[PDB]
Amino acid sequence: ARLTAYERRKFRVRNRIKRTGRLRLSVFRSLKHIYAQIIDDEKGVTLVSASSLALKLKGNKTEVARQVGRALAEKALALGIKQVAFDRGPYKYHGRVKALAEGAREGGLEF
Amino acid sequence: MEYRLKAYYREGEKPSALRRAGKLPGVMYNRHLNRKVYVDLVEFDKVFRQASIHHVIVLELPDGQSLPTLVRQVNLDKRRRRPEHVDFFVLSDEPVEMYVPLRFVGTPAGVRAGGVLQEIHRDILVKVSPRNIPEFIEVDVSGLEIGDSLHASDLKLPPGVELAVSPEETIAAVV
Amino acid sequence: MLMPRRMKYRKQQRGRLKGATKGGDYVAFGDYGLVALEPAWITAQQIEAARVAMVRHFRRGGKIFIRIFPDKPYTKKPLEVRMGKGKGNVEGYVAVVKPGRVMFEVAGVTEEQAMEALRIAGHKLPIKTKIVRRDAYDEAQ
Amino acid sequence: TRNGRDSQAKRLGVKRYEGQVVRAGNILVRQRGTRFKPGKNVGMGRDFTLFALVDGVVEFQDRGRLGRYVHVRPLA
RNA sequence: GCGCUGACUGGGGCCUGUAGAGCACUGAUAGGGCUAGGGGGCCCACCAGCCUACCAAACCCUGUCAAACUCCGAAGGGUCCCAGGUGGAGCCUGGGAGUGAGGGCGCGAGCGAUAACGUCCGCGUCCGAGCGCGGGAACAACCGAGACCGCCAGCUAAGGCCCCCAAGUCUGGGCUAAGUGGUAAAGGAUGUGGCGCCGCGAAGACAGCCAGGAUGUUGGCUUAGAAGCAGCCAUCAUUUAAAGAGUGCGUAAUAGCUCACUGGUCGAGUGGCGCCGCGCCGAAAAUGAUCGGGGCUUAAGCCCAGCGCCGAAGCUGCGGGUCU
RNA sequence: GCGGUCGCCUCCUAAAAGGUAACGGAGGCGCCCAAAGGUCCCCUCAGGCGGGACGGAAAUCCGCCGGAGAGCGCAAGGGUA
RNA sequence: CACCUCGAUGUCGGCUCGUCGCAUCCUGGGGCUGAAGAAGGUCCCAAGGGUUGGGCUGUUCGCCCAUUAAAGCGGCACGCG
RNA sequence: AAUCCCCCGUGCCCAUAGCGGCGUGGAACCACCCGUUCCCAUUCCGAACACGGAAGUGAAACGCGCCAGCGCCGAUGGUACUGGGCGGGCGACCGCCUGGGAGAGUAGGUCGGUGCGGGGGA
RNA sequence: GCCGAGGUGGUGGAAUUGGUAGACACGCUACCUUGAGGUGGUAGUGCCCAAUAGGGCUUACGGGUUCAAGUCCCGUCCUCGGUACCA
Ligand SMILES: [Mg+2]
Ligand SMILES: [Mg+2]
Ligand SMILES: [Mg+2]
Ligand SMILES: [Mg+2]
Ligand SMILES: [Mg+2]
Ligand SMILES: [Mg+2]
Ligand SMILES: [Mg+2]
Ligand SMILES: [Mg+2]
Ligand SMILES: [Mg+2]
Ligand SMILES: [Mg+2]
Ligand SMILES: [Mg+2]
Ligand SMILES: [Mg+2]
Ligand SMILES: [Mg+2]
Ligand SMILES: [Mg+2]
Ligand SMILES: [Mg+2]
Ligand SMILES: [Mg+2]
Ligand SMILES: [Mg+2]
Ligand SMILES: [Mg+2]
Ligand SMILES: [Mg+2]
Ligand SMILES: [Mg+2]
Ligand SMILES: [Mg+2]
Ligand SMILES: [Mg+2]
Ligand SMILES: [Mg+2]
Ligand SMILES: [Mg+2]
Ligand SMILES: [Mg+2]
Ligand SMILES: [Mg+2]
Ligand SMILES: [Mg+2]
Ligand SMILES: [Mg+2]
Ligand SMILES: [Mg+2]
Ligand SMILES: [Mg+2]
Ligand SMILES: [Mg+2]
Ligand SMILES: [Mg+2]
Ligand SMILES: [Mg+2]
Ligand SMILES: [Mg+2]
Ligand SMILES: [Mg+2]
Ligand SMILES: [Mg+2]
Ligand SMILES: [Mg+2]
Ligand SMILES: [Mg+2]
Ligand SMILES: [Mg+2]
Ligand SMILES: [Mg+2]
Ligand SMILES: [Mg+2]
Ligand SMILES: [Mg+2]
Ligand SMILES: [Mg+2]
Ligand SMILES: [Mg+2]
Ligand SMILES: [Mg+2]
Ligand SMILES: [Mg+2]
Ligand SMILES: [Mg+2]
Ligand SMILES: [Mg+2]
Ligand SMILES: [Mg+2]
Ligand SMILES: [Mg+2]
Ligand SMILES: [Mg+2]
Ligand SMILES: [Mg+2]
Ligand SMILES: [Mg+2]
Ligand SMILES: [Mg+2]
Ligand SMILES: [Mg+2]
Ligand SMILES: [Mg+2]
Ligand SMILES: [Mg+2]
Ligand SMILES: [Mg+2]
Ligand SMILES: [Mg+2]
Ligand SMILES: [Mg+2]
Ligand SMILES: [Mg+2]
Ligand SMILES: [Mg+2]
Ligand SMILES: [Mg+2]
Ligand SMILES: [Mg+2]
Ligand SMILES: [Mg+2]
Ligand SMILES: [Mg+2]
Ligand SMILES: [Mg+2]
Ligand SMILES: [Mg+2]
Ligand SMILES: [Mg+2]
Ligand SMILES: [Mg+2]
Ligand SMILES: [Mg+2]
Ligand SMILES: [Mg+2]
Ligand SMILES: [Mg+2]
Ligand SMILES: [Mg+2]
Ligand SMILES: [Mg+2]
Ligand SMILES: [Mg+2]
Ligand SMILES: [Mg+2]
Ligand SMILES: [Mg+2]
Ligand SMILES: [Mg+2]
Ligand SMILES: [Mg+2]
Ligand SMILES: [Mg+2]
Ligand SMILES: [Mg+2]
Ligand SMILES: [Mg+2]
Ligand SMILES: [Mg+2]
Ligand SMILES: [Mg+2]
Ligand SMILES: [Mg+2]
Ligand SMILES: [Mg+2]
Ligand SMILES: [Mg+2]
Ligand SMILES: [Mg+2]
Ligand SMILES: [Mg+2]
Ligand SMILES: [Mg+2]
Ligand SMILES: [Mg+2]
Ligand SMILES: [Mg+2]
Ligand SMILES: [Mg+2]
Ligand SMILES: [Mg+2]
Ligand SMILES: [Mg+2]
Ligand SMILES: [Mg+2]
Ligand SMILES: [Mg+2]
Ligand SMILES: [Mg+2]
Repeated sequence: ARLTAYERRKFRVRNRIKRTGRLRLSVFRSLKHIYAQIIDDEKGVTLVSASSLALKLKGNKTEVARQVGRALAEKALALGIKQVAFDRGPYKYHGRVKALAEGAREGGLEF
Repeated sequence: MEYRLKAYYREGEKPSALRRAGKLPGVMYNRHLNRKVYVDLVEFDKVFRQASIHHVIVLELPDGQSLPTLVRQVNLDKRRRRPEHVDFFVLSDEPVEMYVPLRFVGTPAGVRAGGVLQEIHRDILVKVSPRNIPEFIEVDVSGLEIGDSLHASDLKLPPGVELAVSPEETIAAVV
Repeated sequence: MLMPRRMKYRKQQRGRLKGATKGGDYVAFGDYGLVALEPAWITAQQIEAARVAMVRHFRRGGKIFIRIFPDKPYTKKPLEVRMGKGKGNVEGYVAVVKPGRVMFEVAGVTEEQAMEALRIAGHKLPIKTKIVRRDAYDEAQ
Repeated sequence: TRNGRDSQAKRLGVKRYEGQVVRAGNILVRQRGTRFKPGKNVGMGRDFTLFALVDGVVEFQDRGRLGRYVHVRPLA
């Protein structure tokens, strides 16, 4: 069994994003935590990091997400970065993935 | 069982020329070294007829040395089916891979007078120690039976080492 | 005589014969063989006449091999006609044979016998030939 | 004869080679399938036709498993 | 008018899927192996059912083929950049055209018959328009060479240097005996000169020449008799240095002869397989024969080396013309 | 003349850019689809073996194996999970 | 095939007159024979000469009658208006 | 921040990183897991998707190692072919010079390498 | 002389798309039937040692192909449709 709905859906949505040219607001979410990474392709380089497992916070992971959401803005917007795309990878734009995006407010956005 | 050759060294000189001068181009190689040489065609032929990638050639060669080499490929030009380049493989202390003749021994093998000898492979690929090198291999069983088959693990297999893949293959049958 | 059943395309160009025997080429089934010295198209009806000549001079045992096969469609107009309007028409099949190739090749017979058969068999061919035995060199595999 | 037909040669192929200077618009490759894929600053039309999106120069990229790519690296 | 951009060349990048090869796909395909099911041949007719001397899928080995197959893939070619390249180069605008029947050759293919001074394309070339010059006996396109004019000067190219016919009857070393050269093949042959492998051979072979040939016997079978010598055969076995119930004659089945066999003599090589060079046969057409001719045989032929010379309208020297 | 052909697409011929001929080798078009169109979200085939009432080579189902040999309205090619 | 000839190279057969080739029909000379002799078969040499008259059909060709040493095959613009 | 080890992200190279066998890892990360109230869900199924949680497990997955049976990569010689230049054969085709030079196969090689960013260590 | 088809028991003739015969027919012999026959119905019947069993020979004749040939390949004779300058 080569490649999986996971790996597939992952490329599918992520490949489209990488065409538009913008900086990528990649979102990896785990069972316990949710992390966020602003990457620049063609330079193969990350610019602004913002995890929850790095901000040692907890209590309802939909609300944690938004926090690490707003956390990403602050750190980033202070580096000039304003406009970006927003990955979303394998995750449907919903719950804590949608939450973090809604948190990414106070920083460029359009999402 | 022991065959002497001779040899020389190559660097320049077009193989075309050597060829013209009765000499037969060729390379000498193994895990450690690789160098181009040339034998004498008239000489080499005499040896290889009997040698024949089955037995070991010692290869004299200035340098006074005497190198344990099997012949692992003979390129002969199709137009005259004569050889045009030999490449000699030199042995060291590490199990090699080779072809060993198959002394079809026994008899008409069961149901005698008669049956079918069914000759498949006058050789066989074996991973063996460069030290002990079987001159051939006894292939008897008894024999034998009618419509049977000596696979491969049924064969003698002297204290060389073992087979070379192909656990199950013809080698014997009567029909 | 001897044609290849089911063909993707009937009627094929003709190409040249500058080759030198793709291979081949080194005997691989019998004790003796007939090798092609010249390039030619060998006709199924030429092969069948070479085969028979041997099985015949072998009492009936015997053990040919042939090794060449007529897969090339040979065409030819209906004569008494002029160029243009379709192509040949197919009147048989040939095997392409450049020098080096081993045709036929026999086994399970004496030498003064196999060699006499191969000679006969050779007279049925439009090219010059050569009889071989098979030594180490042949064991090219 | 039942044959005799054929169609007009479609003059397909690459139109700009690597290290050639192009301009926004210049079509860079005419092809049937996606023999080449649109890289950086390279669009592709409904007939799979690759063209410069901006001015600059032409460079090719063989991403093996990922196929071959035509990029228009700017300079404008 | 612009003016170094031109063909061609060097370096560099990118594009390609042919030559070759390959069998991984599409098909074709030799042999063997192992096995779907059938041919079957059949037990039943309830499961069934055993075997494969025809298939034959796949699968595995060993082998191969393909313009419309490709896991591969040169050389080359295309294009852009940077350089060289001043050329009856390039580019731009315009005036005048003619051509739109090509042909031979080389190379690459298709058609054709691996026919045509055939036909159709491709890339080159020449003739076309160089039917001007030299060579090729003669001959548009094969070789040499691009003819502005004059010279009773020189060097050369192809090709030549016995005579027609300018320059070697030049120097070496080999080959050929056919007039080969002055040709046409499969195939064939103690032609001749070389190279090589093998068999036997001073325990003495190979030629010849001496010596002897069984014996139960007719071998039996067939069969008046086949007694080796009608035939079918069972073709014995002994003995011997050594003779096959006998290879050929003989043949009223006999007689007699003779041979494969061993001994002796003589004594030295002898028999076979390849390989190359040059020749030989294969080889019959119509008006008069011939390599262009005469003529040529350690060459006036063929191969390998050399040194010179002859040789064009090419090149040079001298003078001249015209254009730029 | 008779016959065949006449425009368009695909493949080869075509000599690895483009192009390239013959009464050269083979096929196809003269439509079609209001969803077979746009976008967003999900999903991944064909086969092969084993398993499972009526199910049989093949209807639907479960298991493993399966990089594409499936599919993409129709020819061929290129393309494509 | 379409190369000279369409500002013309008259086209079958016969007659006449030949001439040449030899892959020889007869006659001469041979080898082999499954050649007793005689008579044949088959192959080799040999082109000097010879190679009939009729019926039918425009015919060439062919069938046929009567013979013969034999009733030869071809080329010469299917020789020759 | 330096160097380094492990882990989670995300790239790039695009099989030497792959298949398969074996062995390892749960403190931390990750997964599975525990539930289906709530957002949201499955043409049926909380399998997926999704949320809220965390007792348990590294069985599955994933990560990291080892093994060359397969897969993949693969010289060096030597050829085939061929720019260009010359010869040869009635041809079908063949040979020489000078440059370029595969394919198969042989020797071998390989069960990854690395960029940026995190979390945890030394 | 030239291309294609076919030659079968005493007669007519089928299997002719690859696998074990000289079918069902008309004779002919016996049997049923009839007073006896004809017709019709059984069964023998290509050939030869065969009580049957079963050996072996048959597809115009001869020679090869294949494991197997009435069939595919040729050769001779027989026959049927064709068909042979030339302007
Ligand atoms: Mg090969
Ligand atoms: Mg055309
Ligand atoms: Mg086309
Ligand atoms: Mg490439
Ligand atoms: Mg310049
Ligand atoms: Mg140019
Ligand atoms: Mg250049
Ligand atoms: Mg390729
Ligand atoms: Mg090829
Ligand atoms: Mg294949
Ligand atoms: Mg296949
Ligand atoms: Mg097979
Ligand atoms: Mg090809
Ligand atoms: Mg193609
Ligand atoms: Mg490669
Ligand atoms: Mg170039
Ligand atoms: Mg270039
Ligand atoms: Mg310049
Ligand atoms: Mg000009
Ligand atoms: Mg102009
Ligand atoms: Mg004008
Ligand atoms: Mg015109
Ligand atoms: Mg024209
Ligand atoms: Mg033309
Ligand atoms: Mg021209
Ligand atoms: Mg031309
Ligand atoms: Mg000419
Ligand atoms: Mg040439
Ligand atoms: Mg020609
Ligand atoms: Mg022409
Ligand atoms: Mg030329
Ligand atoms: Mg003209
Ligand atoms: Mg001229
Ligand atoms: Mg000119
Ligand atoms: Mg003239
Ligand atoms: Mg002239
Ligand atoms: Mg002349
Ligand atoms: Mg001339
Ligand atoms: Mg001039
Ligand atoms: Mg001049
Ligand atoms: Mg001079
Ligand atoms: Mg000269
Ligand atoms: Mg002369
Ligand atoms: Mg003179
Ligand atoms: Mg002299
Ligand atoms: Mg001399
Ligand atoms: Mg003697
Ligand atoms: Mg006696
Ligand atoms: Mg002369
Ligand atoms: Mg002057
Ligand atoms: Mg001027
Ligand atoms: Mg018409
Ligand atoms: Mg092209
Ligand atoms: Mg399935
Ligand atoms: Mg199933
Ligand atoms: Mg099932
Ligand atoms: Mg497809
Ligand atoms: Mg399609
Ligand atoms: Mg396709
Ligand atoms: Mg496709
Ligand atoms: Mg004409
Ligand atoms: Mg013409
Ligand atoms: Mg006139
Ligand atoms: Mg006139
Ligand atoms: Mg004769
Ligand atoms: Mg006579
Ligand atoms: Mg007589
Ligand atoms: Mg006589
Ligand atoms: Mg004569
Ligand atoms: Mg009349
Ligand atoms: Mg007459
Ligand atoms: Mg008539
Ligand atoms: Mg008469
Ligand atoms: Mg006459
Ligand atoms: Mg005529
Ligand atoms: Mg006339
Ligand atoms: Mg008149
Ligand atoms: Mg007349
Ligand atoms: Mg990671
Ligand atoms: Mg790969
Ligand atoms: Mg693994
Ligand atoms: Mg464990
Ligand atoms: Mg694991
Ligand atoms: Mg624990
Ligand atoms: Mg814990
Ligand atoms: Mg585990
Ligand atoms: Mg894990
Ligand atoms: Mg390789
Ligand atoms: Mg190499
Ligand atoms: Mg290679
Ligand atoms: Mg290792
Ligand atoms: Mg860190
Ligand atoms: Mg009967
Ligand atoms: Mg009564
Ligand atoms: Mg009564
Ligand atoms: Mg009565
Ligand atoms: Mg009665
Ligand atoms: Mg018959
Ligand atoms: Mg017969």
